[PDB]
Amino acid sequence: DVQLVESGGGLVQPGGSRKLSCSASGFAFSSFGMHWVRQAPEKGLEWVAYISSGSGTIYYADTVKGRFTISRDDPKNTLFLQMTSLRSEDTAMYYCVRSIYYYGSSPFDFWGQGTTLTVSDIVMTQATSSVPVTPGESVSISCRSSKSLLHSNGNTYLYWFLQRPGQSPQLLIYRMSNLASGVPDRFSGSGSGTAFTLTISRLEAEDVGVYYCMQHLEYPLTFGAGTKLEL
Amino acid sequence: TASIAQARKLVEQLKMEANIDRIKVSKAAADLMAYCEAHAKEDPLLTPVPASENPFR
Amino acid sequence: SELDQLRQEAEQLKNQIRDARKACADATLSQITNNIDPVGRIQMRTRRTLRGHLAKIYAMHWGTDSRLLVSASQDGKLIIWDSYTTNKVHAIPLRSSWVMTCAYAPSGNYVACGGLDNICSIYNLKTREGNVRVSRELAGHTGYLSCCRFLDDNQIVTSSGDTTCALWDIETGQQTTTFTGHTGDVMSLSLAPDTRLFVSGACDASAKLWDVREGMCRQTFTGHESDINAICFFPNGNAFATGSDDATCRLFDLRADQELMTYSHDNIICGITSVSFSKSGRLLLAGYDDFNCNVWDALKADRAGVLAGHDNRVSCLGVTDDGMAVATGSWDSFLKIWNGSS
Amino acid sequence: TLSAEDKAAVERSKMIDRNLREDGEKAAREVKLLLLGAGESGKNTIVKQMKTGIVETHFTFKDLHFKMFDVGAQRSERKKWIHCFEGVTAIIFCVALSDYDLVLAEDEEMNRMHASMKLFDSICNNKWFTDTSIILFLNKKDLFEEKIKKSPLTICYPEYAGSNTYEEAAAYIQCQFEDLNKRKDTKEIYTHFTCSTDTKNVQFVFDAVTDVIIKNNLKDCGLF
Amino acid sequence: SLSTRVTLAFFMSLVAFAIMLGNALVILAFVVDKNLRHRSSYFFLNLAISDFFVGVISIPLYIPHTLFEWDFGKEICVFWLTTDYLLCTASVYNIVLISYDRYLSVSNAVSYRTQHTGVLKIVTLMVAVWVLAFLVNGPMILVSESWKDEGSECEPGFFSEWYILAITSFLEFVIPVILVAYFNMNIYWSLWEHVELLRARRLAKSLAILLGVFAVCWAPYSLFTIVLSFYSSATGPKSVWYRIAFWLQWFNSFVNPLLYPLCHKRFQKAFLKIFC
Ligand SMILES: CC(C)CCC[C@@H](C)[C@H]1CC[C@H]2[C@@H]3CC=C4C[C@@H](O)CC[C@]4(C)[C@H]3CC[C@]12C
Ligand SMILES: CC(C)CCC[C@@H](C)[C@H]1CC[C@H]2[C@@H]3CC=C4C[C@@H](O)CC[C@]4(C)[C@H]3CC[C@]12C
Ligand SMILES: CC(C)CCC[C@@H](C)[C@H]1CC[C@H]2[C@@H]3CC=C4C[C@@H](O)CC[C@]4(C)[C@H]3CC[C@]12C
Ligand SMILES: CC(C)CCC[C@@H](C)[C@H]1CC[C@H]2[C@@H]3CC=C4C[C@@H](O)CC[C@]4(C)[C@H]3CC[C@]12C
Ligand SMILES: CC(C)CCC[C@@H](C)[C@H]1CC[C@H]2[C@@H]3CC=C4C[C@@H](O)CC[C@]4(C)[C@H]3CC[C@]12C
Ligand SMILES: CC(C)CCC[C@@H](C)[C@H]1CC[C@H]2[C@@H]3CC=C4C[C@@H](O)CC[C@]4(C)[C@H]3CC[C@]12C
Ligand SMILES: CC(C)CCC[C@@H](C)[C@H]1CC[C@H]2[C@@H]3CC=C4C[C@@H](O)CC[C@]4(C)[C@H]3CC[C@]12C
Ligand SMILES: NCCc1c[nH]cn1
Repeated sequence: DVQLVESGGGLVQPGGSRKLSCSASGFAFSSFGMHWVRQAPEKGLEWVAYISSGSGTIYYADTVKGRFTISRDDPKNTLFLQMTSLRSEDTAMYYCVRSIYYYGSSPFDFWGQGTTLTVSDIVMTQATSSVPVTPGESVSISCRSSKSLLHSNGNTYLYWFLQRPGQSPQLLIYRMSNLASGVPDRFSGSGSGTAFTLTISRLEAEDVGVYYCMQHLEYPLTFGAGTKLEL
Repeated sequence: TASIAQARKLVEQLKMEANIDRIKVSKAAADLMAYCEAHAKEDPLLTPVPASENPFR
Repeated sequence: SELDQLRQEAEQLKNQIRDARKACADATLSQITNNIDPVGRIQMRTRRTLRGHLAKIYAMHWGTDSRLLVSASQDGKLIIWDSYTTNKVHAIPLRSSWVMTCAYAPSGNYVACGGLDNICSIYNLKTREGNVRVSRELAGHTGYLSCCRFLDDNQIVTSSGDTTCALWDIETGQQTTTFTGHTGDVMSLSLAPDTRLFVSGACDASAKLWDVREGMCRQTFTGHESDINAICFFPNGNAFATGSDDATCRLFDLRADQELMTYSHDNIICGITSVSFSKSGRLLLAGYDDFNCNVWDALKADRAGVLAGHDNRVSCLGVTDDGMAVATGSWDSFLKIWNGSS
Repeated sequence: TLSAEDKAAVERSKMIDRNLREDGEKAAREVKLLLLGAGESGKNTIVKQMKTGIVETHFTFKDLHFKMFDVGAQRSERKKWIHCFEGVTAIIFCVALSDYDLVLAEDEEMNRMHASMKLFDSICNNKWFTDTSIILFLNKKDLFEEKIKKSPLTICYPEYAGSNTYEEAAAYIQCQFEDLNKRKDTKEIYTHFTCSTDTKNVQFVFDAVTDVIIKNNLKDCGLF
Repeated sequence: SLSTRVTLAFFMSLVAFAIMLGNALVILAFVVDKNLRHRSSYFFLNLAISDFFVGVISIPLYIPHTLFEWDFGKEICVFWLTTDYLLCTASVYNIVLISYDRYLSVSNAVSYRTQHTGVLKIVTLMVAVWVLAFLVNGPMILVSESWKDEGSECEPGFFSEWYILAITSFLEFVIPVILVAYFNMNIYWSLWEHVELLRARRLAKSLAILLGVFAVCWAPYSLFTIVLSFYSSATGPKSVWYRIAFWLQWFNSFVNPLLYPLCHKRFQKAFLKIFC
């Protein structure tokens, strides 16, 4: 099965250096672009870096550029993140995310379990922090963007993720309308321009969690604050 | 007895083909002409679309 | 005695069918469509050139989204193209490089190919591993695989050079139905829009109409003087067109059970490799050995235009489901996308 | 002008193009040989020395990678797929010398040796193989010598005025096949006498292929 | 007379235009056709580049200076002398490289076929041709430029010393002639009855034309200047026959695209594809 295992995280001193590894098994690692995404404790998701398939293109977030280096070892199927001058702002759970890019592909479809590190721009808005829900009832979640996510090629690069308590994020909706593989049809993504809605018909116990809307129109990839569903 | 076995099968097949209902060629020609006429406007190759509607500009 | 008597009855039956067709040949399609205005001159430009195959291209097939297409070349490469951007979506290395046919499943999840290896290979395009893998190899033909077409994700029809066509259950890997009756190599097949019938053209210069579920030949169409290489159903499913090595294309009618029109020119002396219809069926596009693609008026048998953009044989062509463009594959290793402008 | 995913899709396409170029360069270096010959002509024995559709044999000899294609299992129409092998480096044709006095099993009235002549003439003069050299293996030489003493060439060749010696009988058969070459300037025929105990058959192919490669380079530059 | 000068200027321009047009097609064929990435194709491109600028830079600057008495500036004359010698010498060294490539393709056909020559190694060979071409005449033109007196003709300053001409002629003409003759002779021997005898006769004619045209176009001027410099006649009025030998050197750039690239099978297909 597809696996992404992170290692190397742990408590480090300020100004130190740490090397994170992501070992991939069960899929063609060299064919996938790879992202590092971090999540501060009791906070939302924040994109860190991207390395493309073939290592030709590398992107960094501004808050880590110059201090972090992302690399891959295709024969060993290992993704690396070399960090230097670590600050207290870097304390987060770092996730290894695979993403393949071709016409009709589903980027960000698989995430790793993540490794925790503790140290001693399009604006995506999810104003509703929490939503009280009951099983079997329809729920709608709203997302907003400062810029229009609809590109001139017809794609609207908006993504929806679900992070159940204790679990890594999972892709629900990619490019604002498409349903990810393995996701029940009750989830539906609707949007236009800068306003997007995720509709969850016949809510169930498993659907409880935090929902993130992400834009993939341009780098840096930015996440919304997140909307939490509670019973 | 290979030839005689093949002969029976070939004869039996020709019986099935000879028992079909055939419409007139004029009737068949009119149907082909009608389908082309009805769908003429939605044929981009027959009537090229404006450049705004052409994915292959 | 018995053999001589039986073969005499076959001749009597052939005369009975020929008389029956002549009885319903009251008029000609040419006479019927004389009044209608011509399509004019059809001018198409090369919008895209797909480069990357390094050998003769032998087959292409559009996906149903009218944007993705798969092409096969004898460099041992199956390529799936994004026709809008000319991006290569996939490159599938073939175990046997002698590929002669390829098919894109209507669902878009599978492609199929096969050639002189006598195998129809099914490739899964949507895997969790992120690569295209062989999902099935359909063995059972004793000759080369000449054409294949998906009915759905689980069924495919193949025509072979062993004079037979087969219907396959992809999940079990077995051919559920075998279609026999051609005395030569079956070179092509076309599915009817409802996928209940399919026509096949063989090297016995005849086209047979087969029932998929019942598994027998309903009608036999003759009139060509040489091997049939290409065949294509009319968009409403009530007719089909063939292309032969005798430099002619013929339009046969299913219900009238006979030829309706011949598409040939005195300058044309080369064989025909591929045939297709426009979305409304008014245009018949044919690929030729003389490096050209001739656009015909289907109703009036007039050469409407010429697609001249290849330096070797036009081996294959296909029209998108939305009718927006036509793709041409060639022995010069290039694919070209054509459509007109207002 | 391109979105983030559009640029990534273009980059993926670039990687595919790089891999296609490498595979094409590797393929062009290999030597492709079309293995032809009638049944019971010693063709199978040749494959073993070289170490249900088309059979491909891969072997390396003196830093040259050979790809030999066997198409004898195919019983379909030859003209529908013979053009697929247009562009092979050379064609290897196997003829059994011991079959001069034999009669074709299926026809029962056609000489077996004469059956190979019409097969050789069709392949040699084929439009798809105008510039393709032919390597001709005359097998069963040890058995051919034995049959010559019992059965002379007069049965196979009624208009033969030569003697019945081993050297003269074999040489006449070789000239009969080479005379079928209607294009003696565009292509060349390399004839070798093989046997089940011979071990120089691979060397002959290497020498013939090396000679073909040199002439191909000279013709490409326009010197010829 | 003015009438003859105008007619001569048109003929010089026609030669210059033919050199540009003849060699631009070779460049165009390389760019358009991606089936032209063999070792020979890059060498043809390098040969066409050096010859192309002969009609773009060398000849059009020469037309007014010679016929219409346009005074070359001290800056322009040194530029024109250095760039013209570089282009002419690079064309000769490209012929050596092309002949050497053909020699290897037949001397060791197996190793030539199975070798993988990347762009980096091929670019090194193309660059080394230009670098070596400059070193033969480039630095010596600059160093010897100060030797000339004011008002002298726009010719390299080392024409006064005959032994310097002998060294440059040996490096740019005599050594290339020997190597091309050696390589083409070994190409003739790579073949080892009427058809075979006829084929060898046709091959011998082709190799003789390649060596003959290069020798005829380069021997006169290379030997004319050495003898004149030996008799201290390198500077002064120039006879008609001296100027004829000067223009034979430039005519090699016109016939080079016709001999090597135009006679190659792969480049012929690219030309047909472009025109059709
Ligand atoms: C293409 C060929 C056949 C015709 C054009 C050749 C021209 C460009 C070359 C060939 C011989 C050259 C001539 C050689 C000799 C002289 C005599 C001199 O006192 C004036 C220059 C002049 C007249 C040259 C002018 C240019 C010239 C005529
Ligand atoms: C005038 C002397 C110094 C020679 C310098 C000429 C240079 C500047 C110009 C003239 C010819 C040009 C080349 C013509 C052909 C090609 C092949 C193409 O696929 C890439 C560009 C490339 C490689 C060009 C690069 C730049 C180039 C080499
Ligand atoms: C671009 C191709 C045609 C090559 C161009 C070279 C020729 C056509 C150009 C380059 C130098 C130019 C000459 C430069 C100087 C003069 C002297 C002037 O009093 C009349 C025009 C005249 C005579 C020009 C005529 C055209 C010319 C000879
Ligand atoms: C790319 C190609 C077109 C470049 C061609 C360069 C030629 C046409 C240009 C470049 C330098 C130009 C010369 C520059 C100076 C002079 C001096 C003037 O008193 C007569 C014209 C004359 C002689 C020009 C003639 C045309 C010329 C030689
Ligand atoms: C630029 C392309 C077209 C040609 C390449 C020219 C190269 C070889 C360089 C190398 C040395 C350079 C020369 C160095 C010195 C001088 C003397 C100065 O008073 C005029 C420029 C001039 C004459 C330069 C011209 C350009 C030059 C000759
Ligand atoms: C010593 C000085 C004067 C030499 C100047 C000429 C050099 C710099 C120029 C002239 C021609 C140019 C070459 C022309 C064509 C090619 C092929 C291309 O695919 C790579 C670059 C390459 C190989 C260029 C390299 C640089 C080059 C060799
Ligand atoms: C500046 C001085 C040293 C230059 C001397 C001129 C002669 C000796 C040089 C200049 C050009 C050189 C050739 C250029 C390219 C090649 C291809 C290489 O694979 C073998 C050497 C070979 C064949 C060189 C042989 C020696 C050579 C002909
Ligand atoms: N060798 C460059 C000088 C020259 C002579 N002829 C033409 N140009």
